[PDB]
Amino acid sequence: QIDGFVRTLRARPEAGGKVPVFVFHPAGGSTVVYEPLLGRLPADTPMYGFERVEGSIEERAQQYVPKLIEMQGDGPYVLVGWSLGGVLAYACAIGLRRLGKDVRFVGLIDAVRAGEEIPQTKEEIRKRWDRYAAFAEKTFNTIPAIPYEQLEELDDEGQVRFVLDAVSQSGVQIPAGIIEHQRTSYLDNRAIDTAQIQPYDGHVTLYMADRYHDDAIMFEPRYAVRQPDGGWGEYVSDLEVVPIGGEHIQAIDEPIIAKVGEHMSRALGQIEADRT
Ligand SMILES: COc1ccc(OC)c(-c2ccc(-c3cn(CCc4ccc(C(=O)N(C)C)cc4)nn3)cn2)c1
Repeated sequence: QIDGFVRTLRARPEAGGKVPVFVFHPAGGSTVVYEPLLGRLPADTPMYGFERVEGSIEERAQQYVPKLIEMQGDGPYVLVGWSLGGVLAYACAIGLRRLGKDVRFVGLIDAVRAGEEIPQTKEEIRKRWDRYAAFAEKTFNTIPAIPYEQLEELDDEGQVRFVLDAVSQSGVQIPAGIIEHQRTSYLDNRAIDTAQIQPYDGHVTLYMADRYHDDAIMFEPRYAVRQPDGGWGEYVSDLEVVPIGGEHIQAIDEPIIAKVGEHMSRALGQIEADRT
């Protein structure tokens, strides 16, 4: 049921059967979030979830892609993801295409670019932690002037490690389980900011919510603004958008996921017909 980083949501038949849907985890979550979607897909559609691994987006896809090929060989490949999972799906599609594999569907569930690029600068690191520090005041009581000089030369992992170490040495002992949920959620979402998105030659459906929910905007304000194409237009010539309304956070759940599943079911149906 769990094999390394692959979760079986519905096992494919022993031989033959329908084309599997590969789904990819969101930041801070498992691919159990795709069970509602599975319920809205055709009967006996296999689904395998790719769970968290370490590295940049590119390094994560470098681990996923060999496993995908082990499982599905030449294709067809159907790759689907919400949130971070959308970025991982796309990154895998890129890698699979470089290897000559047949990617037939990429389904992005409101995986939408920030309205402006996240600067990778010392100034931005300073500004970000000042914002977070001010919020943390209202939470677990005056933070001492952030030691920016150490902070600004660290990656996202080291930033969080430095801050967690400051908290620890200041007296507050956080349960490891809370540290882990918060830490991975934070870092896995931040990994997106420096994703090296390449142009893709195949079909992508973007299921487009109306807006990012407030917590995402508090995490990163530049998510307050989004473009109609979610930033994908310049990368994807064959881009279809399915408007689904609502907020990013709700896109993965009933009732909105019914709209995603209904559309994606037709795409899967066409793929299955074509295989004759
Ligand atoms: C850097 O280069 C590029 C080039 C092109 C791109 O797309 C065309 C993108 C790109 C793509 C997709 C996304 C993206 C972000 N997210 C989820 C974000 C989130 C979700 C929940 C939360 C939360 O609530 N908390 C509490 C942390 C906080 C943040 N999904 N897709 C971002 N950038 C990036």
